[PDB]
Amino acid sequence: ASAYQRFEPRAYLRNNYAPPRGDLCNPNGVGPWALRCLAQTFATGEVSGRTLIDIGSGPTVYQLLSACSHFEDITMTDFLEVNRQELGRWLQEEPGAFNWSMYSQHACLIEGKGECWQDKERQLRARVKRVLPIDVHQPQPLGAGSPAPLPADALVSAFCLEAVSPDLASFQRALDHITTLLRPGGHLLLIGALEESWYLAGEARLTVVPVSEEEVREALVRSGYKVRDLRTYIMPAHLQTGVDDVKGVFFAWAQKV
Ligand SMILES: Nc1ncnc2c1ncn2[C@@H]1O[C@H](CSCC[C@H](N)C(=O)O)[C@@H](O)[C@H]1O
Ligand SMILES: O=S(=O)(c1ccc2c(c1)CN[C@@H](CF)C2)N1CCSCC1
Repeated sequence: ASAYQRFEPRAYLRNNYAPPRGDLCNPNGVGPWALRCLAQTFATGEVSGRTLIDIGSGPTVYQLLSACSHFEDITMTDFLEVNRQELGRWLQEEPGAFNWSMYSQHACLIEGKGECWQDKERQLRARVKRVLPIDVHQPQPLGAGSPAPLPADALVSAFCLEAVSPDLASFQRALDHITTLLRPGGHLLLIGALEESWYLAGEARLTVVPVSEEEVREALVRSGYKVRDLRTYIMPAHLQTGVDDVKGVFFAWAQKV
């Protein structure tokens, strides 16, 4: 976790959300695939509620585009204040925010409700009430009296756990830790890197725990969920760029029972 002090948000984004991994024009891309998982899961209108919490938001919002139209109270979090910062920048259309419009549009495109994308970036910005600091290794990630509405009706996390835990055991605990935040019967949308062990972010060189679809599932069950849906996307050769060594990406729709 010490390494996370050299984390460069602008380089993280550059490494992962700007072409090639960021080109949403090719259907076979990982961008389209991920946004599609989210779209379809929420489209089933089974993941509803008043509040929602996004764990380890980092400096990204794509993970919330389809969600934002289902929960009025959205809470975004992250360790690094540097990330909580970059988030704010886009939340207040401040100077030099990252441009997510291409992602916004591909959410609207995929959702097919004919929504204009400026309208989606509006609904999101509006529904995100707070950007809180968080530590998944803590038995109570947020803190004691967090401004966050608990328990949340739903959880969303992307590439967090496997990137902050040094091994499967650390990973499982971290999972159980955030699971506490989820109301019983609420939903979890977990995205992540399969069999990855490192990834760059400017100066920083972060360790990752290579995990598998079975390890991730077995661990989801172990944490107390009833695995609703679990998909795997194999990273094509053209999306390997030495910013990391990821093999594929996983999507999980879990339900705390
Ligand atoms: N102890 C901890 N608890 C929670 N998040 C942590 C953490 N230590 C580091 N992080 C954050 O976990 C993130 C991993 S990168 C993932 C960013 C974003 N979720 C995306 O979808 O791309 C970083 O933003 C990092 O700051
Ligand atoms: O699969 S991605 O290319 C992606 C997105 C983010 C990350 C990785 C990969 C791998 N390293 C993670 C840190 F360990 C961060 N994709 C980028 C476009 S939006 C959906 C996610």
